This record gives sequence, C-alpha cells and structure tokens, in this order.
Amino acid sequence: FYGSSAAKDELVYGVVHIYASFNDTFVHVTDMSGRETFCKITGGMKVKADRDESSPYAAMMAAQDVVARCKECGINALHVKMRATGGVGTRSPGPGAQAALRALARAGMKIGRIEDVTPIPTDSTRRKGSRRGRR
RNA sequence: CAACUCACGGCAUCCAGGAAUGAAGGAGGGUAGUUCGGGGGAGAACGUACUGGUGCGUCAGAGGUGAAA
Repeated sequence: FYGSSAAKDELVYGVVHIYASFNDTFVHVTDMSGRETFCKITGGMKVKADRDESSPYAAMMAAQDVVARCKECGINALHVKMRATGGVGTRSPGPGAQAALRALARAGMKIGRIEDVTPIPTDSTRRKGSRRGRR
C-alpha cells in the first residue's frame, strides 16, 4: 500500500467535503491543503436512475466505498465540512447528509471538528426565477 | 482783542421730562447645545457572493424535474 511512513496506530487526519443538494450528493477527500485528493466518489455513480441520486441510500453507498480506499492511504481520522447548494441556492442542505456522516463514523473512521462551510452572500444580484416565483 | 461777579449776545450747541398701546398658546429672523436622523450631492476605501479566466490535483459523470429531456 501507498500509505504514510509516519508512526503506526496514531491518527492521520484528512479533510472530507460532504456536498449535499437536492439533486445529488458528493463525497470528496483531500489532505489538508486541498491541493491534493484521495477520492472523488459521487452518489450518482452508485445508482442508475436520475431520480435516486440524492436519496439517502445513494449517499451511504458512496461513503462506504470511500473509506474502502482511505484506510489504504493511512487516513485514520477525518475532519468534516458540510456544504449546501449555493449562495443564491438554499442554506438548507439536502437529505444526502444525516446519510453520509452516519456511514463514515460506523465505518471505523474517527471524526473531529465538524463544520458548516457554505456560501452566504453579503448580498447577491438576482435569484433565478421571477417576481411571481415558480408558481 | 484777551482779561472780565452777572446780563444781553454769539455757537451747522447737546441731552432729559419715556417722544409715540401691547408683544397673539399667529408668521418671519437670530444665538446655542462637537444638538438629531437608512435626508441630499462629491471624493477615497471595504465586504462576501454570482459569472468568467489562469495555475495545481483527481477521473467519469454532471446539469435539471413530479417523472424526464
């Protein structure tokens, strides 16, 4: 395997970006800089159906097959950053989390310092749609 | 021309006999508190976000919807 030469049985943290939306989930894995990756596995890939990309089953079935790589890279622990659709999109996250997290934690990864990093504008121009909304 | 009790007289002589009703629970104008405030104009900076681009990583899906295209 291609893992660390540092220590044995002493925690090595990665960073995990859990992108939640109403039309997809992603799970992504990086080191600390975010200039280098280890995984990039998306809810969509684990299903065949446009409908069922974002549903909680999909999410979990990504998260599994992420930790199925990360262990081999020597990543024991994780730090987790939760994100929602956009800045002019919704502050509320998708149902692809409360799926994702609850997989990872019971997949034999450790966890610490969960955060919410999502775009919040000081102000924006126009939200897409119209004065009367979608109707 | 001056000197010179007091008078006459001379002096682009002066002030006072309140000589001009009151100061509207009307208006106007002052003086002040470094007063009071998303009031107005000009100039110099600040903030994230949307969008585009560049560099560095990864690799097959991503967008979108009730379901799709």
